[PDB]
Amino acid sequence: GITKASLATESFISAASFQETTRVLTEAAVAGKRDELRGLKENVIVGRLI
Amino acid sequence: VYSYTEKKRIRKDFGKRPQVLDVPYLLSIQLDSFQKFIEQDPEGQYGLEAAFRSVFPIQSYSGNSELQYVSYRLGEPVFDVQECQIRGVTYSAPLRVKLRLVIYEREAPEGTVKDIKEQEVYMGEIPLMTDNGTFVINGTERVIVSQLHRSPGVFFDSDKGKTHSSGKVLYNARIIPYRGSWLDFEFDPKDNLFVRIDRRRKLPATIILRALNYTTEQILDLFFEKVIFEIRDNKLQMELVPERLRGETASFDIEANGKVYVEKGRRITARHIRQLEKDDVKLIEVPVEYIAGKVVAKDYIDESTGELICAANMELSLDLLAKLSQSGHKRIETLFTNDLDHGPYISETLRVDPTNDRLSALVEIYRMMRPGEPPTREAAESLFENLFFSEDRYDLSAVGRMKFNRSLLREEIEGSGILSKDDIIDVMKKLIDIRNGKGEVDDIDHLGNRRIRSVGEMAENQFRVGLVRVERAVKERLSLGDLDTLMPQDMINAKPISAAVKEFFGSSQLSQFMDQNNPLSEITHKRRISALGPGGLTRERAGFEVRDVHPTHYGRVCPIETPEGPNIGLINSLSVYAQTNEYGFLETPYRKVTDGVVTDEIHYLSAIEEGNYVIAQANSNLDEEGHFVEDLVTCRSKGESSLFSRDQVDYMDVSTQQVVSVGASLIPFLEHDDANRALMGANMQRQAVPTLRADKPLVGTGMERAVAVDSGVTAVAKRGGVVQYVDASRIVIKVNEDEMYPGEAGIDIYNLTKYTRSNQNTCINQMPCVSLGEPVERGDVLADGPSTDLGELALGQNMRVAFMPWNGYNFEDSILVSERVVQEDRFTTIHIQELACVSRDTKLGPEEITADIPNVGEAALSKLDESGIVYIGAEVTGGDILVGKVTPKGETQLTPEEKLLRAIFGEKASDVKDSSLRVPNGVSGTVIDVQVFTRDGVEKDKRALEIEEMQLKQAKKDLSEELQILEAGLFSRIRAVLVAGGVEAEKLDKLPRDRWLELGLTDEEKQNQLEQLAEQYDELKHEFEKKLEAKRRKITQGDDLAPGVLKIVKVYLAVKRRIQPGDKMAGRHGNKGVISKINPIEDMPYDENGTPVDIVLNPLGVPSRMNIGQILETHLGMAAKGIGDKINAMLKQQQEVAKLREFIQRAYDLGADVRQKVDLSTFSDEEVMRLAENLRKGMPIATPVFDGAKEAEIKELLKLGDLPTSGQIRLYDGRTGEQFERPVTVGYMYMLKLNHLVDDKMHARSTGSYSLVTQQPLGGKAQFGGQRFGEMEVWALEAYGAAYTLQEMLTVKSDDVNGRTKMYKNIVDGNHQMEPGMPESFNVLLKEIRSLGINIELEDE
Amino acid sequence: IETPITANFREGLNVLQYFISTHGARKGLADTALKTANSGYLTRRLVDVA
Amino acid sequence: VPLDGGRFATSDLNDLYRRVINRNNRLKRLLDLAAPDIIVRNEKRMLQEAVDALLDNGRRGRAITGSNKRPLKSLADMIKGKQGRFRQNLLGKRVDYSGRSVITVGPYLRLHQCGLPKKMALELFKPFIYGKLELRGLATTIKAAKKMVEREEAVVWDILDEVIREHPVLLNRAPTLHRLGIQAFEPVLIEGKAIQLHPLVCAAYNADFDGDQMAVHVPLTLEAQLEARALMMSTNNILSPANGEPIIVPS
Amino acid sequence: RVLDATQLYLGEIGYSPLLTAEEEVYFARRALRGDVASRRRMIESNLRLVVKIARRYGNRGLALLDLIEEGNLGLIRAVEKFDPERGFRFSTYATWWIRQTIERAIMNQTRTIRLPIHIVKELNVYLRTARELSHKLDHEPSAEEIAEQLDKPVDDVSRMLRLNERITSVDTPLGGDSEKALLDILADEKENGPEDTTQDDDMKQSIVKWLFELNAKQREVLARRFGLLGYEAATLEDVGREIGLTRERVRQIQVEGLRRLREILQTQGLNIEALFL
RNA sequence: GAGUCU
DNA sequence: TCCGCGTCAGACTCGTAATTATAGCATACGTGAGG
DNA sequence: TCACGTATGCTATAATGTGGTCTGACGCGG
Ligand SMILES: [Mg+2]
Ligand SMILES: [Mg+2]
Repeated sequence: GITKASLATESFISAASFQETTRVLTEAAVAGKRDELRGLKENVIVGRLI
Repeated sequence: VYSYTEKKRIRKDFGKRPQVLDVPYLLSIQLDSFQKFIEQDPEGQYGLEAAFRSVFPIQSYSGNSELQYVSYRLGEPVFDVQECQIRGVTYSAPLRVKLRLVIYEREAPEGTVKDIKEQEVYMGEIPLMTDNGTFVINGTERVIVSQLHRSPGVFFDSDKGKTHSSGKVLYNARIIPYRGSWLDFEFDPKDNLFVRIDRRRKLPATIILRALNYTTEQILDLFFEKVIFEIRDNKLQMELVPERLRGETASFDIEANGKVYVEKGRRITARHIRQLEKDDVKLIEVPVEYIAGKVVAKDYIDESTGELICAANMELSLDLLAKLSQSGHKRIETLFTNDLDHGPYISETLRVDPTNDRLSALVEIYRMMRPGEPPTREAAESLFENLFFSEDRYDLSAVGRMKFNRSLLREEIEGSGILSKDDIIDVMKKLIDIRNGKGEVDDIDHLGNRRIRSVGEMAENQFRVGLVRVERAVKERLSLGDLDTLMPQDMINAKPISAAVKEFFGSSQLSQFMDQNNPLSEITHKRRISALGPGGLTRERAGFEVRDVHPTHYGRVCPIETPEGPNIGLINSLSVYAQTNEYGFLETPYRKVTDGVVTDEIHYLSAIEEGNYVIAQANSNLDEEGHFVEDLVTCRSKGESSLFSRDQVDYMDVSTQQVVSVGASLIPFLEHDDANRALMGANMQRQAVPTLRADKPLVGTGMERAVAVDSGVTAVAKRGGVVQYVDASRIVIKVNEDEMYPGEAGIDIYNLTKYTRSNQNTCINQMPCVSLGEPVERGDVLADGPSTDLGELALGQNMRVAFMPWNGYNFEDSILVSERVVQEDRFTTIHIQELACVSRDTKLGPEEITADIPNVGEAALSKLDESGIVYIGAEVTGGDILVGKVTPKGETQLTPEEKLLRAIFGEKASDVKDSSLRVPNGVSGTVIDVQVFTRDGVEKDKRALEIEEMQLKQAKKDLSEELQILEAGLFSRIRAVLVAGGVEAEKLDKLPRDRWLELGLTDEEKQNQLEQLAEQYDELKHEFEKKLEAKRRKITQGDDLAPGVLKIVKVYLAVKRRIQPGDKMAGRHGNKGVISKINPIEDMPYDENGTPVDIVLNPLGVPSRMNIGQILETHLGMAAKGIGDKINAMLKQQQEVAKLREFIQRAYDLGADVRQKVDLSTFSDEEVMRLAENLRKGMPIATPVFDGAKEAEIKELLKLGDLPTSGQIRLYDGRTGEQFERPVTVGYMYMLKLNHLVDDKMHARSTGSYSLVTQQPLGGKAQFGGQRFGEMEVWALEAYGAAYTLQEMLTVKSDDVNGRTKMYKNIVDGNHQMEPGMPESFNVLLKEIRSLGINIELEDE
Repeated sequence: IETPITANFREGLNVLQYFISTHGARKGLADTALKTANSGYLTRRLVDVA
Repeated sequence: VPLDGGRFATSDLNDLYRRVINRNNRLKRLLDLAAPDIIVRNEKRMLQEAVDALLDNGRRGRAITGSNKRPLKSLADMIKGKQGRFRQNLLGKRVDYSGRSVITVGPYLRLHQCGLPKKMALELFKPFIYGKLELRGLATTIKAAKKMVEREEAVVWDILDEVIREHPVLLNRAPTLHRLGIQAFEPVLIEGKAIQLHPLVCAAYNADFDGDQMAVHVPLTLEAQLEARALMMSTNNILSPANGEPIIVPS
Repeated sequence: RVLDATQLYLGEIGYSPLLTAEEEVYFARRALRGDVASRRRMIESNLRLVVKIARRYGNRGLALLDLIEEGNLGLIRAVEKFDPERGFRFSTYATWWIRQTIERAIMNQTRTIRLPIHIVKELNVYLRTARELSHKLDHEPSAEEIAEQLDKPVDDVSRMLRLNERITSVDTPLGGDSEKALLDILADEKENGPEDTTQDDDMKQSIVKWLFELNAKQREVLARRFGLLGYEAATLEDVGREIGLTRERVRQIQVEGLRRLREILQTQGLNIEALFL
């Protein structure tokens, strides 16, 4: 489904910006995940070139 | 037939339904509700009286001392409305209440007569309601909206298939008090009954019964029937009620004294039932196997041993039937529990019930609501008694008890606020009846279950919370306090009661800003019902069922009136003839039909009562005080319409207009408009700014005059007579002897409210609409308001409109207006605007208001005076200083470059900087007024001194005129009394009048009159002085301001904004539009006659919209002007008074069978020519809501003005001169200038202020803010590919602090370079996540 | 609704015909206010996944 | 920070930090006092409550309310959901060089054009005017150029006219449902205060003139001028990206 | 079970030994002498008193469990300084400490900007005056009605009433459900915006070039005095430390630099143009 | 909290 | 099967600024100026 | 070593377990 495929993305900044912010951040914090800023959302956030 | 102000201009009415009930006062609910809250009721407690009786007398914890309420009084307000609106203070009255400290002796049982102390104590100032239904809070007229909430009582409800998966309709009950805990009874999937208090946890329903002392045995003998089982010799027998074997299969061979009625496996139909009942069958022999499964009702102990053979509520079997027969029991009682009819619910509930007796239930009930706390017999018993069974913590109120009893089918209507044992059980009984089959749930949306709760009741509620806040401090200080020293006021605090009522008249959702940009907005806003607020719905909690229109609304609430907001079914305007029931439900008038004849006796049927009767509709033709002419009459009953016979008719709708609201009643031809557009039209009619010249509507309904007068904005004659003095400022009318009171002079004064500000910064002026020394009837309009004309409501202007496209300047309802409308300044609006200048106190020092300001050109200081305040009348534009304010500043660190530049010119900044009040950027008008509020003890400006001189001398000439006109009017009567007795006319008037009051007559009834007139003269003489002192005191008095504030100067500007492209206009059928271009007069279309069109509308804005009323309005408006233009021609020609009489007579009696009938033989010559003078602009016509004019009547009227049937004329292009290919619809549509004006809407920003944390631009033109670039707008440039455009808007236009200042410099250097960075809002996200205890760091390249 | 409106806007609706018309009027304007947000939430779910 | 009047204002975090520091300092004092454990436990429960309220207020128990009756906004709240930093101050922004007004027809306009009011376009293009005024040698410094523009001198209208030629502007309507909700045009300076929109692009915006308002944005950088003209120009955006059929269709 | 903090502490203090007359004196005898067991079972036992005193002192500043904590701290100082030698009871003596410790700690924490003891007790004088003035002047008392009752300065009554004004929070909405709050309106005046930022870059980059323009000894003496080019803003007399070493010649040359620069601003187009600024 | 465009 | 938690379109305009209650005085504690 | 604002200290009748809203929905886990 849409809502799950969006959250399954490896970019946690894409996931915490969609929904479920409280959960995304904690599961990413415990796995020590690193978002390498792949998609558009991520660069829109950091204020970079798409 | 018609009065003097009606004689000036009669509306031709196309009505045909004679109005048996006239339109009532439209502002009734605001005045009557609050009037209850203040009127000191003697016994039948209401408002403040009820509040005191409820809470007092309050007694101490020792029980030795108590306070008792005696009586309360309202003091006259400190400032009247006039002075409250000015200073900015609440219009409120001192509340002075007598309270008595009664002390008992602790040695004597109740030694009652010990100390009876007494004082009248201050507690708070309650806001008073104005004459017009408003509260002036901090100098703003505010309205408290009536609320619509769920009525208290019992209400049965059911989740259908929301509860559970199977879709078991779980039936439920709710006992809803006015104060106190809720009581819920509800089923479960398995059909066990359950009880929950305040929607807490589920408890078995038999638990509240045990708590009310009900034994297992009593509980079964409330709900279940009895079946007696007789054991005779050996054979088992059963007592039959033949009706009980009903629609059931015979389980054994039913055989009586000697007849087999039903065999095994055979259905017992209605015939088998009447067979047994006719044969009168009482005992039947049955098998032993049949009781196996039956539930024994009572306890059966062994006579022999004395122990339980079987407990009450336990299923018998053959071995239990053996033990019972042998023990010595041959007559067993048993529960009668059918599977479809009489359901075994309580029975299965008792086995789920873990509790045993009364005390076990009370513990379990205590353990739910106070969990964790160890119970005691004191705590368990006390809690349950203080829930539903205490005078204190529980009250259904009169409405609650009444609706409660009427639901349970009771005889008694009034009764106790507390729940009785009977009440709780009766409710459980009815809940089970509903589950069984007889009984249905009540629906909530029914207005019989929706109660109306206006201001007074909600003000009473808050006032009670005030007294309850004090109850704590009374009980506290009574115990601690010495009894001897203590007076009652040392225990009372005034601040909690003041604060709780101020919370309601201030913070509350229902107290809000009066929408007064229009008389109709005032009156329809005061007639408003919101189901939002405390004790009501929320948007979060609002389904669609509450929102939608309900059968019951009919005649109570208007279905065509509600915002198209998120609040779409929640807020509702009240219908025209609608009223609040004595209890609070809604009701509508109805003409009773007795013997089939329609009686003029009217009955206001409540939502409940309406459903019984059959009500004929208003469309049905009466035989003019005979009966219904048609054998079949269309009527409506039990929420539906069908045709009926005439003897079956019970009632009829009173008026044609009753289903509609005040807003919608003013829409002409509403009958031909789609509901959807009609809604917007009535909503926009409220937004219509009143223009410079109040123009009447040519195509009205007739309600215009009811609205304009009831709105309060028009000055009306309290008593009729001759006008003694007429003036722009005021009107003085001398009254006729018959109405005039015998004491006073009998001269009314109306000082008309003059060009004054509204809440929407629009204009309010009252112009005198009667001439010098004119005869006036009581209740006629003496002066017109902002949006009113000869008493009728005038929201906008009517004009020549042609329906035809034009080079796409009327593209999508875009509007093309002639320069001539803008030239006439007729849609030009006045905007009075209030800007304040405050001298405060900073750390560094107090702020000055002088013309001496650092860093200022002579252009700014030119319009200011010596004190530093602008002259009255001075035109000002954005930048110009209105009030010169200067502020202290520390000796700030001057940067060396600044120090050089200050040393270059010499003019170095002083310690005091600057903060002068200057005209807002771009706005501009003329100063009409300045008001100065200085604090008591701060140094006054010389300007302020001029204003005190102006106010004083004006006050002195004002009260001089009061005593002068009143004395002259008073001796005018004495002179007439003196002639009736001792007639010396000419000789008595020669020497001075000052020695007229000594002169008397012989002692008659007329001598007694001379005495009252002479005593009253001195009363006014002595009152003149104490009045002058009050004005002079209030003018010398320092105005007490907010903390830190030394003085405030309020400047009033007057902007005169004329119409331009962007201004929003509309008609009254929801036909919106924006001016696109003002076409010159030379270019506009013109008919063969040569007369240019005012507005060119798009015909394609009609068929989609389905609002045909605008076209009927146009055709009739044309016909009406056609009559005006004929009378205008006859008055210019100067033909004959008899000729004007004939033509106007044929016009007023043109309709097929018109309601109104104007004979012109009654009108004198002078009266006719005043009328013709007003009809020449066009004969105003009235089209009642559903009783409107038909096509035929309109076409007939068109022939009277020598205009085409078609209402389409040959127009010619103004540019070219050649004809348009086809006839074009032209006529007069009453249009309206909406408050959405483009001067306010247009906004622009390059660079500005930034927010504190986010460091992003501000929001709104109020703050001069940038535009919101949302994720919606982000996805658009994402989708295109333009990533630079987006990055621009994400960095250098937004947060990037280096980016924004750097980029501004790039662009002034010419270089359009992207030198970006990272948003500060991300930097914030980092620290906000790190403060959560989450390491978020930037792992780099 | 089992009873439809026989009349048209040229002829004019009577008191009841209008009252019946308002049921449908309000429910339409109601969806313009409320149900738009179930629809706009679909836009948002779709964008976050793609 | 100080409200203009003497009143001050503070965040809800300061109020939650204070509860935490008070209870932590008191706990240190009660450990110093070697008080019974019953007292120490109450203080440790209250410390857990204040920390839990600081981080996420309404999650563990009923949220701690302040003066207003509403609960104090916690840290978690400034991160999470709609009014959180993400959805409101980061995946979307307030923007410099922007305005709006009520739109009205321009049936004379060409499909690459839109009416832009005088005074709107003047405030919009301020930095480019200060830049032209220094180039032509009319103003010495920016403060001098600021006053020339504020007085609305005759020379300034001529230079404004110069900047705007061949310098496109972005026009946006709510709601922005699809990309065509924003289109670029060549600005035409007009006399009134109302935006003039080309009738044929009205279908993409779903814009009727019964009082719609449209947002104005200046593409400042040259990249943005080229992106506006090459991608987002009205004349380049004719077919619908949803369906290969023209949205630009007479009605 | 009960997982709430309040009703759990209340369960604990419940099963606590309620002390009698010489039971208090028996333990407090060894408490002042110094006993492990006495301090605890005196304090443990008398927690039930603290709750009742704190229950009445509520809805004023802190919640409830806060008043109990500071109340328990007053009960401990009651036990340290109790005198069993005196015949008078403990519940009498401890009621003075628990009412006191709560009153005096509430004054400090209830207020966001820390309000001190003098100013608060000053204020309570004015507040209780107001309630008595109010019953007889119906309307609330003015700051001059309060100042003139005590015959004390109107400034001093205004000063203290001004400190009573409560603090509104930034996250408080003006809208309602969810529109905008006060951060969404309030500007950061400390960070100047691009227009204000670039103006002092342009004012001061204009001046860096006007320095190279005037004579070599005139732009030396003028710049280093105001602290434009030098390190420290010196005076006419202090320019003598560098190379000037004059008092008359420094003052003639400072003003000579400014007079040539005044005509540079008359010709470039400022002078009276930039006088309003 | 009352509105404006969808 | 029930309880808990998580979602619920997009911009704009306006509008206002609320309340309570803490006793009273005596020695101690810190910084700043004057002899 | 005072002056001044700020803080700490102690009061002995007895007194000893606390007290605002009541209505969403449709989905998806544990
Ligand atoms: Mg449209
Ligand atoms: Mg529109």
